[PDB]
Amino acid sequence: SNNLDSKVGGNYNYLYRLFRKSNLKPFERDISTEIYQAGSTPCNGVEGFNCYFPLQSYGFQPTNGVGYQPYRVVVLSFELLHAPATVCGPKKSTNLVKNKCVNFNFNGLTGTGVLTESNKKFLPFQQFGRDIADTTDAVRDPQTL
Amino acid sequence: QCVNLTTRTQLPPAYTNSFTRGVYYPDKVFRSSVLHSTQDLFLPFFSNVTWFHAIHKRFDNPVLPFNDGVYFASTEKSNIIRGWIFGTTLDSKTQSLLIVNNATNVVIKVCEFQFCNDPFLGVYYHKNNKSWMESEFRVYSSANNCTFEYVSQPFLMDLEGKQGNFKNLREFVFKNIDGYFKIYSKHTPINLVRDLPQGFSALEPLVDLPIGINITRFQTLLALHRSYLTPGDSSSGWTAGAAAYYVGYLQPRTFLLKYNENGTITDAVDCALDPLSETKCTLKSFTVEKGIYQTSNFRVQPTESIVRFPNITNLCPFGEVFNATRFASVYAWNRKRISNCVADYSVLYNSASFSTFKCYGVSPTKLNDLCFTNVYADSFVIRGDEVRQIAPGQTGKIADYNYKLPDDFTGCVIAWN
Amino acid sequence: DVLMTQTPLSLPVSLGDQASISCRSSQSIVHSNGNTYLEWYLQKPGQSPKLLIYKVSNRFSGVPDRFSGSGSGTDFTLKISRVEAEDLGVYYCFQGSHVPRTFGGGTKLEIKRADAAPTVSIFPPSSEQLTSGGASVVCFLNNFYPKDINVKWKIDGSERQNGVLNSWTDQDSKDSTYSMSSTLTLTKDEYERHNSYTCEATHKTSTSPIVKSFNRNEC
Amino acid sequence: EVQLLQSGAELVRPGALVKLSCKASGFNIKDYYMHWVKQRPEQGLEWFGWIDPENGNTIYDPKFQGKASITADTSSNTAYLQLSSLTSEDTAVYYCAGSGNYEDAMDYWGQGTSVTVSSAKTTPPSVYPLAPGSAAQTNSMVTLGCLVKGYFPEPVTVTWNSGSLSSGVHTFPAVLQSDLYTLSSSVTVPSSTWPSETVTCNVAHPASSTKVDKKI
Ligand SMILES: *[C@@H]1O[C@H](CO)[C@@H](O)[C@H](O)[C@H]1NC(C)=O
Repeated sequence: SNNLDSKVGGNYNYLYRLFRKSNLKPFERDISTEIYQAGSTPCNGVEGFNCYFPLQSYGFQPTNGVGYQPYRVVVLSFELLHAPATVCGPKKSTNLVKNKCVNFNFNGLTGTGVLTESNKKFLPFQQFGRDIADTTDAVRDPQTL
Repeated sequence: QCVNLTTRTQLPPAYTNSFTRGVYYPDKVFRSSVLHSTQDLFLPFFSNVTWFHAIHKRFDNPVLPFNDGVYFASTEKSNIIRGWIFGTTLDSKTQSLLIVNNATNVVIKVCEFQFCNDPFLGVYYHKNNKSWMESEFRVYSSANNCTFEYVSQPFLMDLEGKQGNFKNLREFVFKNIDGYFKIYSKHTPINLVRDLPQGFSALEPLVDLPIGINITRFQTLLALHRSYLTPGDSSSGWTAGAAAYYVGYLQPRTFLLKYNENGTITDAVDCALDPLSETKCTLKSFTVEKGIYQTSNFRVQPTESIVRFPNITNLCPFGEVFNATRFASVYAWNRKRISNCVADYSVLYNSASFSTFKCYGVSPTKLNDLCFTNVYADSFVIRGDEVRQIAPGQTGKIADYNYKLPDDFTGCVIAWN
Repeated sequence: DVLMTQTPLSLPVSLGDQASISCRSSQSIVHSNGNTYLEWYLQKPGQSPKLLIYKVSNRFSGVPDRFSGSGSGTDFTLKISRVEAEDLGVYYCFQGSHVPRTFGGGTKLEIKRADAAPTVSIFPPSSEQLTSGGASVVCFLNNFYPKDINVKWKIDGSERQNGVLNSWTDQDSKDSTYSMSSTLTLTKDEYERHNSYTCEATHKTSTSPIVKSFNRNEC
Repeated sequence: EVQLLQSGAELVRPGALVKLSCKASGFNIKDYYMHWVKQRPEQGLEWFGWIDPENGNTIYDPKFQGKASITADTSSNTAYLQLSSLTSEDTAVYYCAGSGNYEDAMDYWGQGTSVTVSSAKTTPPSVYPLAPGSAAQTNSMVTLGCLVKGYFPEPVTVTWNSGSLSSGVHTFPAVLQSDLYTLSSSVTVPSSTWPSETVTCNVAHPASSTKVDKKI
């Protein structure tokens, strides 16, 4: 994104945390501006010797090299089959089949088995069913429940 | 808004015992005629939960820590319980999750709300059409920065005051999982004089709230009563009905969920409660036969971590180097190789005996815990205006012509007056 | 939405007599606890309405003890033990509680005394008004009881109703007299086109209305 | 002693808006409800709405629903009323009540505000003397009059001899027709006063600052 993010000498809209008091946990955002204390002398919330401001600005510039130019980063996180399906890819669906062995892809569950009307009653929130072995037992039709 | 109740009186947080509550479905997955073992935030059985009640001179609306999760249970006749307020500061400083059931529908909103001394909802002057529809909104004064909103199906709430025993039982579960908030609910009639019924119940999900906010405290909302005949000062002279709500704490415990033919849970076992429950957990069965079984292994945990490193003596004279009688010129900077000794950097970096100190590629604190391969010291004296030239990728009369630091320089620069 | 009706529109009471003002409601205002929702307001001349009674059974603070209400259901009545000179005004009924509040039609009160006939005096328009292009025939009716009174305008024996204005004064403090005037708005051409003007005062005490007339050429 | 204070009068053109203030004195605005009322001569009072400064919820007469909004101020201890899309039908007198303490048994009222919605502009009054008619009409006493017509807006005060003559003086309230006001006055004197002595009527129009003296 060098053609967009880079501005003259730098872009203050993009910053980073240079220091932290410990190691970060997964998927947590730390906005605290507390001064990082490197030494034993209290920083008193101001900059000084062994006291540095964790928030820092990048050196993005239009003339920066390949390694120094800004690269917009997008990371994708998701949970598979851990909840009802709220999203799905643009894959065309077909009609349902019963009393026949077929390869089924229901709410992302890919497998082979015979589809038949179930005598078991699921709770309205329950979608995916499991057998004694925890394998695929039954599922709920997303469109026509 | 901030007007305190006239008859409100503080009471000690008395405790009680919970028999089989704290059980809920961890996930939407369905299972039947099986005994499943799962670990998640649960309220231990036979645990202690707070004793709170609402009457015309003790009104209970305390702030309770949320921690990783809490459990709710209350016995009602007119459904005095109104809702809850969830948030870290419970103020506009940060986002707060609030659930309010204002007699038409359950409303969930995530915004920056203004804190109130005694937030709640009430109604006044019903007369000959029983109504009991929300009238005043004291929950918060103002809102802004709304990132989420939800509305449930419409319904009518009956706030009629009824005699006899408590005919209603409401139990909810509130928990946070990596910022994901889950709500469980259960409703069942009861005939109760005091305390809680002896029985078992299973709570089902109510809504899904992928919000992602930190919540450390919460409040319990109550519904008061008002009338044409016996009003009071605004809003201190208002009173509420008789109710009792109890709050529990969730812990990361493992339960054995017994599923019936229809998938409903009819029994639950907590491993940490009873060693018999430990036997059941080890056997993964709800029945224990007469005999001696090995459940787990006992161990004694360290009291504290003890570190005894060898003597750090035989230090190379860094102090002499920094305090030597003379230093080499900037162009004739000496290259001193240091090895076969130990370095004590605590007295150097943390003594604050130098005007400026900076490090490139590594923090000074981390350097104290690292072992190096080769260490070099370059001593030189330059003018004040030339000190700024000592850094990677610099230029000038010193950086280019006398002493140049590479862009990948992982060392540190030390200077003083 | 609740409709409220009041009757009678007005009633006279001599000093010391009792006054009865009743209000009707289209819906029941009584509830299980047994008390009632209603407020009585009195608007004095040149002053705003003021509360008299609340709940119909309890007197408002600072109100004279003569004022008291009673009743049940949708029918109620305000009772004044002894009506004094300061009770002149309009009585109103109010529906309270939590519901679109309703007002009454109003009930006026007056002091009773001996009847009197109006004094009819009629004035031609001024010369300056005619110079300005307008004209207004003014008829004065004063010192008459009761308030019910009417005036009929006739031009050369023909009745004209357009441009007739009537104003009623408040009850006087000494003679309690009611005064009214009839202003007939006419243009210069219309006024100068006709000659005879007549003002007739229709009043209960006299079967024959009191009539006063004048001639334009004589004024 | 509590008192509710409002503006004396207001005048705006059709389609405009009016902002009215009801001041609170001697009581807490937050803890006490605030009511509003409209009065017109023909059929009396008409309810408008209520508001709670602590809460802010407002309810409106089905006739006025969607026609107005109510607001209140905490620091100023003054309740505000706003009307929009005004028309000729909105001419009336407005009142405010409050100090309920969540109880019906407690309430007051202010002097009110006269709001007129019309396209007319302030018109100075035209004062003319009213002499009697033909000499054929006689009596032991004589009656005089003073004419006021074509003036706007109200109020307009009329007296006799600068108010020094209170004997037989009758003041007639003005009447509104075609966006215009008209009032008249009369003074009763014996035959030994007029024309033996001068009689004058004084008319004052504070809005237009018009003062006229006319001798009969
Ligand atoms: C209840 O809460 C909803 C949430 O937005 C709100 O819109 C509504 O006005 C409140 N009151 C009633 C009676 O629904």
